[PDB]
Amino acid sequence: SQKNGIATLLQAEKEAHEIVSKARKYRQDKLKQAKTDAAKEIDSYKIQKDKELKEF
Amino acid sequence: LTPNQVNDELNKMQAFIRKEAEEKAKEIQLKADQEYEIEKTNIVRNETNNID
Amino acid sequence: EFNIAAAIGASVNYVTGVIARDKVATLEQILWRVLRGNLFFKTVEIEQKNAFIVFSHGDLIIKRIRKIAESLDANLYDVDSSNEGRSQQLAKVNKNLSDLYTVLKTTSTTLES
Amino acid sequence: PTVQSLSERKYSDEELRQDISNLKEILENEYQELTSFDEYVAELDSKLLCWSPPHVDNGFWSDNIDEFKKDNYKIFRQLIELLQAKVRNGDVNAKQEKIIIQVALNDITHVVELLPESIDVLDKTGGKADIMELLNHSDSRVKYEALKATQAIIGYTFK
Amino acid sequence: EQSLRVQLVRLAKTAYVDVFINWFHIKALRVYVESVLRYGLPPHFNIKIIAVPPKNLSKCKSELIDAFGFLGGNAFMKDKKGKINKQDTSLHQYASLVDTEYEPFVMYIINL
Amino acid sequence: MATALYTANDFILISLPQNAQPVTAPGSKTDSWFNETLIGGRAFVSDFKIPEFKIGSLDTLIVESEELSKVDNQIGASIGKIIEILQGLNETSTNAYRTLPINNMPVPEYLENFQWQTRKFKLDKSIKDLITLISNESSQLDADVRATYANYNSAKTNLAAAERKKTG
Repeated sequence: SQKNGIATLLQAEKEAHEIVSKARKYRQDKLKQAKTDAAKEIDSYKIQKDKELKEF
Repeated sequence: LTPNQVNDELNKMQAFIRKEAEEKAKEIQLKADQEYEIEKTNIVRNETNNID
Repeated sequence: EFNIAAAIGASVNYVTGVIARDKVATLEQILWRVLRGNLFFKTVEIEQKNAFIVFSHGDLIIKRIRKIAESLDANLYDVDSSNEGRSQQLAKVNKNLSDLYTVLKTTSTTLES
Repeated sequence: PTVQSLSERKYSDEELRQDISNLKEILENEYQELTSFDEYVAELDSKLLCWSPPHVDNGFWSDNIDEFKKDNYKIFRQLIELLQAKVRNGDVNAKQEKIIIQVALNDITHVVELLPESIDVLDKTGGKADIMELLNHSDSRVKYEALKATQAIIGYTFK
Repeated sequence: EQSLRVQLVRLAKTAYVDVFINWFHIKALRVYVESVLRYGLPPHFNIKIIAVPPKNLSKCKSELIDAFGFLGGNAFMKDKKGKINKQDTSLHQYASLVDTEYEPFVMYIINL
Repeated sequence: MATALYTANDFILISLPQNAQPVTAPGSKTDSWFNETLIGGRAFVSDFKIPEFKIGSLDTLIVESEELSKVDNQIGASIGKIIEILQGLNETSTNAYRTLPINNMPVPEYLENFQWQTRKFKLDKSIKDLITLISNESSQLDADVRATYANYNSAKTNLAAAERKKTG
């Protein structure tokens, strides 16, 4: 049982490493979702300005 | 001296290792969730004055 | 060596070093459990002329245990040699040890001459 | 070097001692007045190596190590290619190549001791095995210089 | 001297009460930090303050150390009871900050 | 015996989880073992448990334990210096300020009701800000009484030379 206690803590450290990496992946996905959420938001005001310019 | 306490120390030794990673990931998601909305609001506020 | 892969890459924190007193290793093991929680693993290897100690720690607390391990008259570091570029690091240490005996024999022959 | 040993003896007729001091100062100033980069590149291109008091200094190798770096140590790779070319083919450990082999090993020992990045130039050309093969042969002074360079590389290889 | 004595007495008592409350809050925070760091799971532990009379701290420390010393481990406990507070010797200090001995469980001594 | 203080009420703080068992009396709880298993049965047990204080990772607890131990040693030295100045002032006995009531409540009843209650700290605040502000307020409160005691000692030293120079 000499290699079992180090293997359990190594597996817990690997699971904590993957759980630490998942928050960074979701943090990158939110960073892409910010500009992905704003790039469709600019076009709703640009066409609103062009609709007010085409009437003039 | 006894070998029975090794699993009792290894259980909390793994539970603290999981709790540290969960405590780091919760703060990472709590920072990115505000950073994404701050970036989107900065993008729309950057675009509106150029539109007008 | 301690089917496990935690010394070839980076998936575990290990502290290997040589010591000359097991009583200081027991006090360092009690101090590691008292000041860092249940994280060290008690391993003993017969050397000589010496005592081989092996402890485990986290991947973010290696700098904290280096002060107590260095101040405890021990060399519990991440590696005990400078040859770790190859996979594994024992092949580079055997590669340097295969030429070190020849350089020592040439230096001994030149010193005797 | 013999003028410095002959200058230790002193007797009457001290004008000959003033001529020995003027010859030692004129030889030291004339030897130090020459360029080390053009003399080392001309000596390496000429395929002939000779020892000197100022050529064996660590300051000339340390000063020429920075100016030599223009092609990733092309000068040290050319000297190691000349020593490996003369030692590999041409009756190495002989009369002609024995002076340039020991002079190239003694000159390469100061460059290997001065910079720890010269192992890539020897490993790229192939001059690393020439020091180990030349360390266990005749010319034990050149084997002591190559053992000093191999001990200098072995000191930086493992700490 | 009279005004400095009266202001030193009132400021001494008013600073002594807040110093005692801050020392009790610091000991209550350090006991929960050492109990949370030593035991791990679960996060909530049962901690209490035992009021012992004078001259009986050695029996309470020896009974609590012999009773709760096996919780931390089998090699961290010690058979040394009491302390030494002499002028020519400072050994047998019951604490986790010295190399002469350590505690086998979460326990602190408060001497007011 | 001179291994502890015998001129004031002493207290022992112990903490254990909800799965520990004593080695002096098997088959008994720690709550009944605290009062019943005590030496002589005179040990009074009081409530001292507290909730979580927003503790972070395990790496910050080792750095916070040294600052909590240093702040507890500094607050213990400042409380002993203030109590030593109050006992040295010749206004109270040797047992006063160590066993007497604080804020109209006794030490066992006030210690049993200590549920992490403060007027400048809360359960949702960090422990580092209260640990630093408690050591700063205790250090300033000890420094004010030390400066007042030094000014009273200088005033008594000047009053001794003035009274001796006045006559005698």
